[PDB]
Amino acid sequence: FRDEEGQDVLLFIDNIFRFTQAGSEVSALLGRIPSAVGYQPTLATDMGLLQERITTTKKGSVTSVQAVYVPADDLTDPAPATTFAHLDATTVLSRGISELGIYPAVDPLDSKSRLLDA
Amino acid sequence: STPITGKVTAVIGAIVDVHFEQSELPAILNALEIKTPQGKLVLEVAQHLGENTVRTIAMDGTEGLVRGEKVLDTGGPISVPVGRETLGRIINVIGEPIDERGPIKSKLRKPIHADPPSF
Amino acid sequence: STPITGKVTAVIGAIVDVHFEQSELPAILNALEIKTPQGKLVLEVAQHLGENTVRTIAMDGTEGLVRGEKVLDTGGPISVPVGRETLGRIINVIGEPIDERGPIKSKLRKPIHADPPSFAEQSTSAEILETGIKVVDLLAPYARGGKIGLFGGAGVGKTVFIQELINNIAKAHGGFSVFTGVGERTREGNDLYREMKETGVINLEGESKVALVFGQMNEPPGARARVALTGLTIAEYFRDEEGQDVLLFIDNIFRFTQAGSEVSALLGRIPSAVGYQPTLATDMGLLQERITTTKKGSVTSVQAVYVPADDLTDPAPATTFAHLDATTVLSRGISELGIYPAVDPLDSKSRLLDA
Amino acid sequence: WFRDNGKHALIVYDDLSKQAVAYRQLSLLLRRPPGREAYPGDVFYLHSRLLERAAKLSEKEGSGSLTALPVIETQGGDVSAYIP
Amino acid sequence: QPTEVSSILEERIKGVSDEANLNETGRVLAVGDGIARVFGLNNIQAEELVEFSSGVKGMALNLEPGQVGIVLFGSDRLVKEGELVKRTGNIVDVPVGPGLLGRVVDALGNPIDGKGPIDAAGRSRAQVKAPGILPRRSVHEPVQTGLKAVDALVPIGRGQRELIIGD
Amino acid sequence: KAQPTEVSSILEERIKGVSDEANLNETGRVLAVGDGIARVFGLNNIQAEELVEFSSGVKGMALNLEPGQVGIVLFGSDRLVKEGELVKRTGNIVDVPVGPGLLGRVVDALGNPIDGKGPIDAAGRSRAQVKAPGILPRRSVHEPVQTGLKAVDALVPIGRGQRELIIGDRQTGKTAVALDTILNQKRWNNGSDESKKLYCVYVAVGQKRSTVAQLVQTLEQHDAMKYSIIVAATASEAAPLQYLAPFTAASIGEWFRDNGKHALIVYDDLSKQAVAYRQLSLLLRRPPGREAYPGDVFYLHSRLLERAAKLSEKEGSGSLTALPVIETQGGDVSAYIP
Amino acid sequence: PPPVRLFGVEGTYATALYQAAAKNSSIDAAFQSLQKVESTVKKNPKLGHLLLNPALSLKDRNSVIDAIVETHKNLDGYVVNLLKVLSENNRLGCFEKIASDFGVLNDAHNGLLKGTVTSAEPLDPKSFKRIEKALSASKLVGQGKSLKLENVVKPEIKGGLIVELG
Ligand SMILES: [Mg+2]
Repeated sequence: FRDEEGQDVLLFIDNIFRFTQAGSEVSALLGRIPSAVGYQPTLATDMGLLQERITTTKKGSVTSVQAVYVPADDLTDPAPATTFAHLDATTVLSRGISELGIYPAVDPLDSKSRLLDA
Repeated sequence: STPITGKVTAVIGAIVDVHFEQSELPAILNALEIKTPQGKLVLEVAQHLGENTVRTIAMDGTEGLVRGEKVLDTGGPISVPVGRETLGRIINVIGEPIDERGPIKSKLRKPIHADPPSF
Repeated sequence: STPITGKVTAVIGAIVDVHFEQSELPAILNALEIKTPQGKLVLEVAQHLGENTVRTIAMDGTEGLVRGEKVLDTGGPISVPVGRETLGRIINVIGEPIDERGPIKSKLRKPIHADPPSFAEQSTSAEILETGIKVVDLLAPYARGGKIGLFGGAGVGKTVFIQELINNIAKAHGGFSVFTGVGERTREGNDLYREMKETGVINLEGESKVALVFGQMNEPPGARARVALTGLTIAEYFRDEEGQDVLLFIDNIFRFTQAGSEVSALLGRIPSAVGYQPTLATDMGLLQERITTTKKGSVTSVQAVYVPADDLTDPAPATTFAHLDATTVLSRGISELGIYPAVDPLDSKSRLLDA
Repeated sequence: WFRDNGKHALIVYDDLSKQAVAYRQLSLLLRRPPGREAYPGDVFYLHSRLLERAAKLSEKEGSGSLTALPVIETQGGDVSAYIP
Repeated sequence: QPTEVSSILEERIKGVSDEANLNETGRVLAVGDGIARVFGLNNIQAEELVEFSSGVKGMALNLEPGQVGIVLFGSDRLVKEGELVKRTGNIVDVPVGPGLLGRVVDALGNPIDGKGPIDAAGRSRAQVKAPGILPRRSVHEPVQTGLKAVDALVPIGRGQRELIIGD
Repeated sequence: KAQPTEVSSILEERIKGVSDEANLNETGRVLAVGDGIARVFGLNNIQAEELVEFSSGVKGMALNLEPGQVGIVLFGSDRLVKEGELVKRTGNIVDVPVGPGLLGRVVDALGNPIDGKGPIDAAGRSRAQVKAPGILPRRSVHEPVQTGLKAVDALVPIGRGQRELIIGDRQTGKTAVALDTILNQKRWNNGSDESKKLYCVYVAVGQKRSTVAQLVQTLEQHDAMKYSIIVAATASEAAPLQYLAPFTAASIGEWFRDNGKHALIVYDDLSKQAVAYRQLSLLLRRPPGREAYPGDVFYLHSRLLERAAKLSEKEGSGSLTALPVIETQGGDVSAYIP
Repeated sequence: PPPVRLFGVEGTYATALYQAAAKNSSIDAAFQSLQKVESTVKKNPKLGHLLLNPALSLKDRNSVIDAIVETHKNLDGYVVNLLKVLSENNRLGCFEKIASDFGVLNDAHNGLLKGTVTSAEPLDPKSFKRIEKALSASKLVGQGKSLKLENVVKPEIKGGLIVELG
């Protein structure tokens, strides 16, 4: 849609983390030594290979929104932690603020974007 | 009858590997005996390793076990004396009394491996 | 005689596998010689892999190595030049002087792997080492032959404290000290060498009171794990020949621990801890048992100790603390404000502080 | 090249934790023995080799300098992790 | 049990047992996840660049006696089992010089900005030994970062290796 | 027909004793010296836990038995053993010289003297791994052992045959209390009453040759180097030595226990022996287990301690008092080994 | 395209030898030479299977592999290459031999000792495995009948067990 049609695209991927989860899933049986937190060794590699193809080129723009599931509400998990660097605008939804009744659940602190410039 | 003689091939800590001939393989959890100088050593068949080799668990210390030692198959799992005779007696894993009050005159020796009574 | 030769079969990073002929298989911890265009790389023998192939740990970088390259056996462990000729010289893990000041014309060259003095040779009674520093030998007296832990850092005068210890031990006693920098940064090491040149600790044209046998960080794992042994063997020769109260410095004992972890936990073995080697207590004992008091002399270790995550219960600081005799804490702020020698009078404890 | 030619040069390695992750990927895919957080045994050796090349040379070598600015991304402020 | 299983793990799987001559060239046995295990290359050096039949580059880390492990610089799709592999003859190197100023390059010095070829004064190996203790000077010149806090309380000097640690 | 005979004759040559003399039945050949455990081929007649000789003065114990090879753990530095070296069995289970001749003597983990005071007069050779006495031979502890500490004698009293733990963090006594106990045993050890005399033994796993040297000197100063035996497993000595030393001293004390005498044994820093066995285990490629320790570390400590008990009057009324020492982290009793 | 799969794991050598033979010729000649090798091995037991131990240097393995080379070069075809590559690899050489005979048996003879309930050994030498197994079973039940140790019919005990248990 972006390149051939030359149209603006909104690629909505809901919980992109399932891709890395499936990669780590098949890696164990693929004769691959598991990485930290029992992930695939190549997690950054294939995940970046996926993420970079989502980008705005000179032929079109892709306004992609990707949800990321953090295991155990742990923001230091390798998959989301490495996914952070592949993302322009970041919206972190923590369980703590949701527990206070704020249904959007977006933790205002780590929810940061590059556009936040004067 | 015809004794089932096995040869020790591996002694891994408390686990002993026994090799048999064709069609003399003891089943899983069968009791196997070796005539050690200190008495008798009981082996419970934990796994079948193939090629007529069984992986067994030792009921007593494995010191003094030489590879190739004769292994006798009891024909079934470990049998412990049962009944009111065993009352007041001290018994180890094997089933022999360790209370030094003579052998237990039990009429039956039920196997230690039994299925649950289901529903 | 005919030199024992071998061929390189595998090069897994810093791990090099060498195949020899029958009856020509070297014992482990031996030094294997290969001629490289860049320089003189040697390999220390690790566990035998069978089929007449030995796994080895590279003492230097492995770039350029070709499978089947000729490997020469030295017939024994790594041998470092030892004696007064090494004083004032900078020695790497392999014994080569990297100070480009010329070959070390030492009449003896002892292996870095030596069995520590037997129980009979051990000193029956613990003795105090007179370091000539008032704050040191009153609250945390230094154990003669003990393994003193220096808990300082940067900006607390650790380097000047080490130099003063060298000068005092060489003045009060023979005290031909030796500085062993495990995993030196090649900038702190250069700075330290420059300061000892400025002071009387190192005097190139005349006599020097210390030997800077240290290993840079850019060396492979095992090199940092054996520079300690090289300096240890130098101190051992000084103790067992001149009968001196030798003083040995380890720049960072935890760096030795982590180097031993990288060579002997992640290059063929299985970790048994937070990530250090399963043999952590074992190689710690090999290193620091050769530091003791014998009938002739005594080598005293002043090893700077770094505590990961400030965790005193950490198994590597637990092993190091399992034998430290006296500890010196060059505290940041509370002591250096005012008092120049620092040495926190309260946290500096000693096991010999008894009647 | 700048350092050995008498020129003073700054270098920002930036993320080396991601470089460490890539090296870990290579090591596990090469059946090398893993370690802390599955990292390779010589990843500290790797970082040491990388960082030691940046230094200030003496006047005899042209007085050039190479200033390194490595960047490590900590996970939740955990500076006690292996690569950090 | 007089005889136990002869083979447990085998690295050499070829059965012709003749005409090997794989000194400067090799053949892929297993390729996957960016790793191409290649039989042969008896004269390959450690982390030396190697060429595949598909044209993708690779540099060999693991040097097992039977096979040599090459990590692929590109997609593993182009590499297939049995593909011919030939040595480059040199360690990984990069074009270096003043022409790289104002240019964006990849991990091998290839210009990725599309501004033209890189003017190379020379080529230096990526893996080169760091300067020794003696060819160094104490850090004295300042690296003025322009940050008040950084330049005031944690100064950076020429030749230093200051770490920008943080979340 | 003659060509096969000549082939056989020349085949028996160039191979040495692998299939020509002794057939590697009593002898053998090293396959590969592992991380700390040498994979040894041959030794067809070897048994489990059998002491072996590596022809270089290094002892070995058979923990790994396979139908093709036998894995031997190295009692010492693995440098002295090479691949393909000649290895022969000692013909017996791992044994320890025991008797009253070890009184006033310090030995290694295998009973070899280390003080250089001549050979040891041993009444017998007790196996390192001896099954603990059963229910009947044991008797409820009733005789007292006086340590000399008011806080330990009056409160938390220890009796002969009791296994009493000493827990400390780094330097909070631990071996100190054992020393006051050892010196207090001198009050009755000088007497002629065998029942009240306590022939103590000491274990020094993970400790320094210097610390044990000072310990022996202090014992000699207080005239305690006459009824006390010290087994030294220095941190320099290999992990198998640190593993064996507690069992060595257990056999030493069990000699007194079986012969009607009363003995006390101090397993000093059993945590160091635990880490030594941990090192040995993951050198055997054993599972890391629970909190880095092998799953049988509890079995190790339990079979080690159970040998210390108060025997009944039928078995000579002997006793073996155990004083194990655990070095903890931050005064923690909730760690695995404690 | 070998007739039967050994699935590797110590069986790759037999498949490699069979492929090398099927490339040009000597499906049989190499095989009777290999059978002669095995016969010579069993002829001297202490000298024919003790020598196949892993604890043996490459030079002495080579000396042994020349030792089996005897009796007017009965070693023919690619068998010599198999011994040469086994000298530098896994040494002992019996199961891959059995795998070789089993592979050639499937290639040219196609026999198997089935019978389900019958505990017999009706080996059949024929590639068309449709009806000749019945003839083999009839011959086996006719003549021979040496042991016939059926070890209790399984259908009877199975049916009884499901009947009592419901
Ligand atoms: Mg103590």
